[PDB]
Amino acid sequence: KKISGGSVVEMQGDEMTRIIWELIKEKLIFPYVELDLHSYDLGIENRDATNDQVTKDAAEAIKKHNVGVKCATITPDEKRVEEFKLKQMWKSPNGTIRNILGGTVFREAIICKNIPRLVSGWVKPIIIGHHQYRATDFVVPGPGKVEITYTPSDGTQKVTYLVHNFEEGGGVAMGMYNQDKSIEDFAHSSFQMALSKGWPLYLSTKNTILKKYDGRFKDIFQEIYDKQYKSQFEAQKIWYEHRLIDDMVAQAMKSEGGFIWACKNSLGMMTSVLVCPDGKTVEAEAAHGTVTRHYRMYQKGQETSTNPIASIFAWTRGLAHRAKLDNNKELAFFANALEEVSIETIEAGFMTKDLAACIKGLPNVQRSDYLNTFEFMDKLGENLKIKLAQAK
Amino acid sequence: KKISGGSVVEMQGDEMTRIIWELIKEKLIFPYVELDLHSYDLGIENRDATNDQVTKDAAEAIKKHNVGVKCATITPDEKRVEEFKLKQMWKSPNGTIRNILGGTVFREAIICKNIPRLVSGWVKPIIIGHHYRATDFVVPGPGKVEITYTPSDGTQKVTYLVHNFEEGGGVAMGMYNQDKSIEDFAHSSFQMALSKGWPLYLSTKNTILKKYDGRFKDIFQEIYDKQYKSQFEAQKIWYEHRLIDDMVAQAMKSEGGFIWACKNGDVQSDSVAQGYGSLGMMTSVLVCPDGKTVEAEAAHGTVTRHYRMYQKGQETSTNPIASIFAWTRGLAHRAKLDNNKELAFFANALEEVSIETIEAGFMTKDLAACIKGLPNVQRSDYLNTFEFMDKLGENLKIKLAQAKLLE
Ligand SMILES: NC(=O)c1ccc[n+]([C@@H]2O[C@H](COP(=O)([O-])OP(=O)(O)OC[C@H]3O[C@@H](n4cnc5c(N)ncnc54)[C@H](OP(=O)(O)O)[C@@H]3O)[C@@H](O)[C@H]2O)c1
Ligand SMILES: NC(=O)c1ccc[n+]([C@@H]2O[C@H](COP(=O)([O-])OP(=O)(O)OC[C@H]3O[C@@H](n4cnc5c(N)ncnc54)[C@H](OP(=O)(O)O)[C@@H]3O)[C@@H](O)[C@H]2O)c1
Ligand SMILES: N#Cc1ccnc(N2C(=O)CC[C@H]2C(=O)N(c2cncc(F)c2)[C@H](C(=O)NC2CC(F)(F)C2)c2ccccc2Cl)c1
Repeated sequence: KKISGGSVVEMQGDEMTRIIWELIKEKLIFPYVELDLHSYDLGIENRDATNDQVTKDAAEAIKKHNVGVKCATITPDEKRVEEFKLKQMWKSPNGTIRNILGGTVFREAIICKNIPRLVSGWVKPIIIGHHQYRATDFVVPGPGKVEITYTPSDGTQKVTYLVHNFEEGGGVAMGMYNQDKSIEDFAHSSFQMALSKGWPLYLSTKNTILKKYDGRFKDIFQEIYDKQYKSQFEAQKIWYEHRLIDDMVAQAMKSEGGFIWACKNSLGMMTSVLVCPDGKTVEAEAAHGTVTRHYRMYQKGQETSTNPIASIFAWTRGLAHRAKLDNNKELAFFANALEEVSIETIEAGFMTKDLAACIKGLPNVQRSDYLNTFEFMDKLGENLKIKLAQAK
Repeated sequence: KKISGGSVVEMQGDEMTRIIWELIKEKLIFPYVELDLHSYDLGIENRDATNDQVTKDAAEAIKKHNVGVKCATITPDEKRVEEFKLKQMWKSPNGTIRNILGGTVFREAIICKNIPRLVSGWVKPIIIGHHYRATDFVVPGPGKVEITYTPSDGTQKVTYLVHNFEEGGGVAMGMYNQDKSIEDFAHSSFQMALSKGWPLYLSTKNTILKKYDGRFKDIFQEIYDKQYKSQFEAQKIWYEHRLIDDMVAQAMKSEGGFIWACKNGDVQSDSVAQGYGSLGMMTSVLVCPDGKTVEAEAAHGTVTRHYRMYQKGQETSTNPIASIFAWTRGLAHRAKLDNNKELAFFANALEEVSIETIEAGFMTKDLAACIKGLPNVQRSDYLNTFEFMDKLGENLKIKLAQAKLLE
């Protein structure tokens, strides 16, 4: 009798990540959880064959089922169009899914204490959140004034601001905007993420330079905090504070981690989760590529050692949310247990070649210092079997 | 006999940096180089007594003599206005000098093998450059925001819709860039790449901002193909445009040794500036588009905290590296302008002595803290401000004796 997992939208991907993704399901997920699985093949050949229809259907399935877990995919370039003889240079599946779903992206680096970090003092993870893409830019052919005007719907408080009077020559100009609703959705997603993980939240802004534009972000976060989150933040002993981007960077340099950083906006050790405005829909993926170099080694029968942590944490993050929506304690436990096993295995000295190279330096790595992809996956599977057995 | 260094504009500054600036001149520069020195005292008291006229004169002297070396100065605020009983809250000397000369600021680290950096694989520094002007306002309620271009030659006005706020309000802004500022940014970046002998990359988001960022990519490309391609090829270096996301990822896997000209989006640019263990290991060079005018300084402040201890007679341990490198990078540019081989060698030797002294285990407290962690540093792990300067002086004497073997 396995854990009833419920409805999960799964997206298969490309190259080396496609193989590790199958290994994750076969050795870590399917032996313990049964799912009403909505599988979508986002491999480049299948996106080409279906005229990218499979991507739009996967995005539609995440809207309906609320939980998506996605494998890394190829975003075609000129070189990829010739390799697969593609009909078109298809847009990024991540971009297509992101535009259909909307929300805030939270990036979380997975911390293993024996694996070096950018800043050595980082002991707890840092979560970066961000909601520009709709700016109106143009070329200014020569001298003349560029003005930006606001005309209210009634007509009454109309204002015209001089952006610049070009005099010596031309250049470029652009108008940018941010709707209140977008700032409020980002603020709510950030406060909720901070309470879910139990860490303080910091919003970074440049309000000393953009007093009006960034000033509105700061005020909206401060108002939303004082109105509906400070009582829950005080209860869990966490806080919200604004920081100037230059100040925030210096504070992160002297920090030990353990916070959410909201911005106005080893590689296999980071996840990206899209949290939709409805507070119910989530899409989790590994924040890395398809590992082409390792895939070429695999195609030549050579032994590979590819870090699967980010892809495992896409599964655990998705299953953790699926368990929270359904109130499934068994699933919530399984998701947390797989994350613990993944970190415990690496911290105990069992890791892939790339992690061993971070520690020793590539020229110093011996075969005995690491496990190949299959050996690491089997080591995790043995530790997971033990962790789950000692729970029942 | 001393080297004849030629014309240098020097600007004296404030607090701790003023103290070590004098030790550098006394112990490292003056015993070896004779200069036609144009010195301007940018001390806070002198700027107040001259009504900031010294700052404007220093900037005009840099324009005339092409080489400026600046000590850190106090940018006044309310506490400074009280402390010094200032007449006005004088503007930043760097802001006044930058406005007069123009140019792009390049920040470069000083690498030491035994001193940790953001990315361990970095062996050569990464030089990042940046060449307010934005018009932002709140949109209080529903309505239309439009941006308009009215040609001064009387031709038809062009209007672009920014956004129809159908419900509620928000914020909006207008930004601009002149073609001449973009051209100046490209010239300075190409000239900096050629001076250092490293490849140059321009990072934009031209995929999203097709006309705004595309103008940067296109101007850089056209200036490269017309007046820098052969000079770059002749040094085994090149210019390449890169999307900001590709660029931040290449810099994370590279060993350093490249110029990164970024149009901006400076979260990553700040992490590189503050990612070499200490503020004492970073220099900030203003490079003018003429390829002749330069102004170098430490990319840090006057070190007020250390200065208060100095006033009390307490021992201090202030890092002079960035201040030494403002002098050496200034002297290196002076040497290249005059084809002074003797001066070019001296500036090179002084940089190598500084790096070697630290690499041999002799350093200030901030560098010892980078190695052992601040709680674990003990007095015996470092040298005080004077001891380190005396050790650099001793080592410089030894290096110059070894160099006489070339002749
Ligand atoms: N998330 C996405 O769907 C996404 C985002 C961007 C790009 N892409 C696509 O990915 C394709 C291929 O990108 P890429 O080959 O540069 O892949 P990548 O995953 O970004 O990795 C580049 C290199 O870094 C190392 N590495 C990265 N992740 C690793 C991991 N998990 N475990 C071990 N080593 C890892 C490997 O080198 P070593 O052997 O030296 O360790 C690898 O060759 C592109 O065509 C692009 O369109 C996908
Ligand atoms: N370019 C310029 O002229 C410039 C730029 C910035 C600031 N300033 C001015 O400098 C004054 C003081 O500013 P600030 O204290 O905020 O910044 P700062 O002088 O850069 O000092 C901040 C801290 O950084 C460390 N530090 C910086 N340079 C160091 C060095 N050479 N050796 C050792 N440690 C060093 C010290 O850390 P610990 O305290 O931990 O020892 C120091 O207290 C202000 O009046 C400001 O306006 C001038
Ligand atoms: N807006 C915004 C915003 C805010 C914060 N982080 C980002 N980021 C990205 O866009 C991806 C990487 C990441 C980032 O810039 N960094 C970072 C990374 N991990 C964890 C953090 F808390 C930050 C920096 C970083 O990676 N610097 C290196 C890349 C480089 F610029 F070449 C040097 C970095 C490194 C070390 C100390 C502080 C900093 Cl901010 C964007």
